Amino acid sequence: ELRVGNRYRLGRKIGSGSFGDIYLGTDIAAGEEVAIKLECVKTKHPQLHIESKIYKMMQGGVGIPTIRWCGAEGDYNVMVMELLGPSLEDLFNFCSRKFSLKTVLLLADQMISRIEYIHSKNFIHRDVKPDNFLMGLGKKGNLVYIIDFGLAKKYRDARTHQHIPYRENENLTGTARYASINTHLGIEQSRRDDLESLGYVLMYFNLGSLPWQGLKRQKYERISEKKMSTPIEVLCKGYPSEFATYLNFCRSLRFDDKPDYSYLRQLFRNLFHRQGFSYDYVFDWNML
Repeated sequence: ELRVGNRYRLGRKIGSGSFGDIYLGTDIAAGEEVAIKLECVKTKHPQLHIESKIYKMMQGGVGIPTIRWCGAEGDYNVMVMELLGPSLEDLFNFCSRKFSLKTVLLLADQMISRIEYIHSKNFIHRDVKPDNFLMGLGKKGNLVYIIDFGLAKKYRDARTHQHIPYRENENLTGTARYASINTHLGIEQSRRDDLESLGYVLMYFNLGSLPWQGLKRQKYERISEKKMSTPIEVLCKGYPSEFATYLNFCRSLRFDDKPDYSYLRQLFRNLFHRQGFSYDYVFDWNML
């Protein structure tokens, strides 16, 4: 009877993340299903324990899943996590690659806040993308959660807020489709880069696709050439100027700058209200 420590029965694979696979679990002790992350202990650079400490620093924030680091069982490090609902990439597909402007702005408000909270606890996420935001369950079905801290990194000192130095970091960490221009140029990531990636995620929702998507490491330069050759004003054309304004404000932030989260939220909130929408948490998937 294959269980993690007498408590959660292990089920089928339900996803991949950074640095391991995710499996379904059943808490016979409570009554809920859980997600179970497993990492093969045979590596010189194990990551699961580290990732679960970041989760522990983020507990109590809105939209942060609760986890439980259960240590090593033979060949695997185990971390039990709150099972949430579908990812935004999943919901985008239910909705046939179309989100209403209201839904995008409903998401923008929450995704900006999630990123702000992470930054408040001194980490940058480094892989902002639609698969790493999931809707909650039940009474939390209106709530956007952020997940996967396996590429996350401390960007400032916890007691003195000394920001990490500006330096060339030459590993592309994260998905290339949403990577900031600073990352394509080999610069260490900071808070500005999480938000620029959110800017691309938003326009991806609006367009259904990005101009650097289906491009035939050669492909990684192809994306970066195309991403830099494509001015912001062309990428966001035929959509409210606020998306262009968002993206320009992210690219113009200084490396160590504390982003103005209220400003970005207010761009979208004011456009939201001018269209007459109400923050009622009725997304496109709430009308089937």
